[PDB]
Amino acid sequence: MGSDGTWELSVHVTDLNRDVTLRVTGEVHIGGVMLKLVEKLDVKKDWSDHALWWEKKRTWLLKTHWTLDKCGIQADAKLQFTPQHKLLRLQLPNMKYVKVKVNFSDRVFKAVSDICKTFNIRHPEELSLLKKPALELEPGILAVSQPVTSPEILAKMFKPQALLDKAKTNQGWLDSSRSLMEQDVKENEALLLRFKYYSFFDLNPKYDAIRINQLYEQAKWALLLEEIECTEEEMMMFAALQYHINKLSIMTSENHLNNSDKEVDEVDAALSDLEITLEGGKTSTILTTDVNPECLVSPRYLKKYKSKQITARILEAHQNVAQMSLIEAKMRFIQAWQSLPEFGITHFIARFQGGKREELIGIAYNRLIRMDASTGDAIKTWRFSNMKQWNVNWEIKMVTVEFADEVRLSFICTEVDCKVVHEFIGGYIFLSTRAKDQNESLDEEMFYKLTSGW
Repeated sequence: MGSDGTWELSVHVTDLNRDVTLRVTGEVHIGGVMLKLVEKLDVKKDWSDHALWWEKKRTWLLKTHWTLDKCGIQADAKLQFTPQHKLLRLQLPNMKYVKVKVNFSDRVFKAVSDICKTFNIRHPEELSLLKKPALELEPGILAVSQPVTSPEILAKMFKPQALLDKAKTNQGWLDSSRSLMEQDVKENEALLLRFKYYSFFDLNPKYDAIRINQLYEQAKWALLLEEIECTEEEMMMFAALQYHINKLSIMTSENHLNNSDKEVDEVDAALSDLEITLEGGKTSTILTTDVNPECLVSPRYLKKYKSKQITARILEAHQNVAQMSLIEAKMRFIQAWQSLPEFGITHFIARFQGGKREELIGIAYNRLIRMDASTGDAIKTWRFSNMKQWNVNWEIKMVTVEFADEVRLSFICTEVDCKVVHEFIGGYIFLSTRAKDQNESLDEEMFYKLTSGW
């Protein structure tokens, strides 16, 4: 900082790996820096996607009419001039990777909205991006389910986790109110695109073939990898449904589009009623199946039981699903998943009053739960419908939720879990407003003040 009020600002151009220095004052505008930068470099290059980034303060400087002073920029500031759009790999719930070049300066809520728009997935507010602890798009392909490649694959990615370790993964949910650039996400990193909240608004087969498919896939993989538990009976039905879904997905039909439902009798191989005998319903529409349990159930079932027996059990369950349309079957899979005892709870490591060890705070669409970190058993439950407000003490990382009856719930998390938990609470409140909404357009402003307005 010179006596004449001027100083030299250093700017690193990221895709050129050149450093540029400019003499400025506090009254120089952001846009003035940009123009001087482009002028000084003197290169026949398209700069129009480049923006100023301030690493130390983790903030983009996008308002060209603001002075350096207003931005709080002083003599010791090191800036970058960098493309706003950068490569990102998204792993979808169907476990496939899609490459996208997204705006690293947009708030993640907006990025997720734009991603979901181009993938034809309604209600982006239900999904988000999660840090990990390549499919080429074809028309409507994101609606098309595929069976797992081989039982060998499934076995290798089957690595059962203690609940405590599953809970720690939830530290990775991105802050929906900040950009990718601000959250240590690097170019070409892989992030998971996942259904984050377990309240699915207006799941409608007419419009939601891709949405329903990816939700079904999320459920299917959670079950096959035993991230959520079900009974034997339930597993055999999940297996029968996947079998039916897989068969319809790959059998050629009269339908010209992937983004659409498929009836059993529309399948090219389907036999019409009365075709084999004037006695309809005497023999099934699909006369032959090739049920093989090896890709239909979790590998634990294979260890436990002979495949002959599992085959028989799946065929028994299959009798109930043989007439379902493709999307009907996916919906029934999702509904069975929704009915599971542990469905829809997101767990965080937390400490509670009286506790001698780490426990879990469970968050569901309608309730908060104090839970045992080893068994996952509910110790105590508080209902969102009674919630008045909550507090976060950022110094001791304590969340305090105030209910009617002057009931109070307090718990302590890591700093990162506090931020994630806070957004989950605001987020579920935001989702609960959708039924009454007379506007019907996504209300991102209400989401933003519910999760980062204070």
